[PDB]
Amino acid sequence: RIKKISIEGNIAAGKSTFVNILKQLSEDWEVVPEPVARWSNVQSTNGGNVLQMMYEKPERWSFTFQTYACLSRIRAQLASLNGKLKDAEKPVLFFERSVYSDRYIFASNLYESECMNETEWTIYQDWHDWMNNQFGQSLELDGIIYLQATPETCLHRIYLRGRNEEQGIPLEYLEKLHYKHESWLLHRTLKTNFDYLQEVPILTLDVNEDFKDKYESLVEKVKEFLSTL
Amino acid sequence: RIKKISIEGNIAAGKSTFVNILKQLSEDWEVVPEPVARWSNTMSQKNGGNVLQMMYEKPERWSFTFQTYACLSRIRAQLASLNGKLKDAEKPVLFFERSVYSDRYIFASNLYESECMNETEWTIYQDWHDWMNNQFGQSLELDGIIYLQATPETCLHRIYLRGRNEEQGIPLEYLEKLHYKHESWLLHRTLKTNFDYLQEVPILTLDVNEDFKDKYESLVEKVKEFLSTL
Ligand SMILES: Cc1ccc(NC(=O)c2ccc(CN3CCN(C)CC3)cc2)cc1Nc1nccc(-c2cccnc2)n1
Ligand SMILES: O=c1ccn([C@@H]2O[C@H](COP(=O)(O)OP(=O)(O)O)[C@@H](O)[C@H]2O)c(=O)[nH]1
Ligand SMILES: O=c1ccn([C@@H]2O[C@H](COP(=O)(O)OP(=O)(O)O)[C@@H](O)[C@H]2O)c(=O)[nH]1
Ligand SMILES: Nc1ccn([C@H]2C[C@H](O)[C@@H](COP(=O)(O)O)O2)c(=O)n1
Ligand SMILES: [Mg+2]
Repeated sequence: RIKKISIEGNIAAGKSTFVNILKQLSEDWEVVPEPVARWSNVQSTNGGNVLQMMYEKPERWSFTFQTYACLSRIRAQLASLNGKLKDAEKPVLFFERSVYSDRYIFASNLYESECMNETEWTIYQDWHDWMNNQFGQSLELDGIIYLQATPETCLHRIYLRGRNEEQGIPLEYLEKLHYKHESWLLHRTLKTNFDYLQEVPILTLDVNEDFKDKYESLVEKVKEFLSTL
Repeated sequence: RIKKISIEGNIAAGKSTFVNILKQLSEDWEVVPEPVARWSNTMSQKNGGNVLQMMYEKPERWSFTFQTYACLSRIRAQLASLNGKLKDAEKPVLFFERSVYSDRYIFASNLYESECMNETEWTIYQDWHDWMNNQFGQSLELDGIIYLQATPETCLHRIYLRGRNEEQGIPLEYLEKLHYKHESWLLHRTLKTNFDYLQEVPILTLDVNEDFKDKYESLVEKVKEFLSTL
């Protein structure tokens, strides 16, 4: 089977930018991008933007978004496992975010932020729990690449990307998710219902400096982490 | 193997009355109660109550949240029943109080048409339903459907006979809109579904208009009949 690697990080940290660098560095190295486009134009597998609806009235749409987001990821991630990489010697599938960061970082943060009531949040937890243990050892990650950046850098990279929905985001929101990231992957004190995660290796890279051209060091680091996997 | 039959019908038609009768008749006969119907009385049941109270309170906000949890519940209950006591029983039949297809094609459909679910809610629901079902519940495919036919008028009476105070509000107009949905689907079979096999699933239509609580003999004799013909 394929080594499943997850690239984690805050909003605008540099996930797609870095994951594209690695994507290009090898055949049998493939990527599973977060389906942000499906959330942008809700068309069935013209249509509304559920990423916008959530940022505009989070108290109204957080649960509906958080649900479609996770489901769209699950779908995509599975769909890739079946991809050409199946018939390819020594393969590596690089996932842009994971089912673990949807719940324990974003959805968790919204419930805490009072944008999901106890009921909304319980339903989501039971759904995520039940739904995830229906694959077994299928979507289990082999390793995690944490792309570390200040919530300050993120706010600036949000303002470079220039996606309308998120131009309203305050430092405080990024600051909240940052802390959640640090507790999950750096200090590793964020307990999850996924007991295997406890023994999963994490490579933490400080992607604060504009690595777009100065990325050789970052790539040397991934290649070493992957050998040890 | 276990034969899957679903009991379909409008509100207060007599589904829960019939699934109880059938349950008592055979050791080989097991029944799967509607999650909604239960909640119309342990976190899976605690959430149920909460969401159903909000559902009545403001259907414009909780239609998606409800039709979602109520359907995941159904899949979870039915997948659990398949691995139950019937597994090693000589000639087993599993009766389902309403199906995963009625949730979507009658109720969830009606709520999108009521404007209680917007287009974006509706797109996501249809997509969530298409996926959940094609992955997890591919076994929960039906062997047959027993339609419990009753005039919207009959149901309106049996809603009072029931007495659930929230239910006492339900207009005849609402029951008439749901009636025509059932009739188009199961009786005329003009209702188009995303599930291709439902074009050739056998349907026994029973006229539950007369009180069957005490004269259920013939009704069961026609079921016994239908079961052999699968
Ligand atoms: C369980 C429930 C409670 C209330 C409602 N609907 C309403 O209560 C309601 C109220 C007003 C309108 C019309 N009006 C349109 C315009 N907008 C702005 C307001 C509403 C429509 C529906 C649906 C449901 N949904 C539902 N879904 C599945 C099953 C059942 C159900 C209920 C009882 C017994 N058996 C099954 N019920
Ligand atoms: O070294 C870097 C990495 C990222 N970015 C910019 O930061 C924004 C967000 O990047 P990305 O989509 O990769 O972030 P993600 O949210 O996927 O982590 C984009 O405008 C990038 O060009 C940048 O200027 N320099
Ligand atoms: O032959 C019958 C069947 C049902 N009922 C009454 O109909 C009401 C609702 O029945 P049920 O719960 O079976 O309906 P469902 O909503 O499940 O279709 C209850 O008060 C029953 O006692 C009745 O009077 N006679
Ligand atoms: N469960 C999730 C997943 C993603 N997002 C948002 C954050 C971004 O605005 C976008 C995904 O792109 P990014 O790579 O910038 O995080 O969706 C969210 O709020 N909740
Ligand atoms: Mg992105």
